[PDB]
Amino acid sequence: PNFSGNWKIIRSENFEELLKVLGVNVMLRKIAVAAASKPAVEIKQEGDTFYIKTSTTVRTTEINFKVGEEFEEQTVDGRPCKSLVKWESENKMVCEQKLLKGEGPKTSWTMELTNDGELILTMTADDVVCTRVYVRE
Repeated sequence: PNFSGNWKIIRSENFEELLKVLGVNVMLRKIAVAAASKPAVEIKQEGDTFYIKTSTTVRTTEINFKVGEEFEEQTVDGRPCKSLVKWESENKMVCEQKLLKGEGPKTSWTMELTNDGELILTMTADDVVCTRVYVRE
C-alpha cells in the first residue's frame, strides 16, 4: 500500500459542520469553504516515512512524520498539538493528537486507501466526523 501520488477530492461530507464544533470564524466559512472545496493533497511515502502537503488556493501546509514518532502540527482550528501516527492495517493509519498548551475538543484524523485506489481521509473532532474522499490524479 503506497499512498504517494497527487490526489484530487471527489467527495466531502460534514466539513462546515465539523468547523462549528470548533467555533471557527463564522462569515469566513463561505470564503474559506470556497477555497477548501478544492484541497489538493500531495503525498510522498517511503516506508513508515511520510511527506504530506495539503494545498488549496491562498493556503499551503506541509507535514513530515514517521509512523510511531511524535511530531507537532495543528488541529483543524489552528491550535498547536503533539501528534502520533499508528498503523491500523497495511493501508490505514490513525493519527491521535493532543493540544500542547490549552484545552478543547479531542481530535484525530485517519487515512486509508481502498482496493479501488481511493484515499479516504476522515477527521473526527470529538463525536463529529468529517469524511473526504480522494482519487489519484
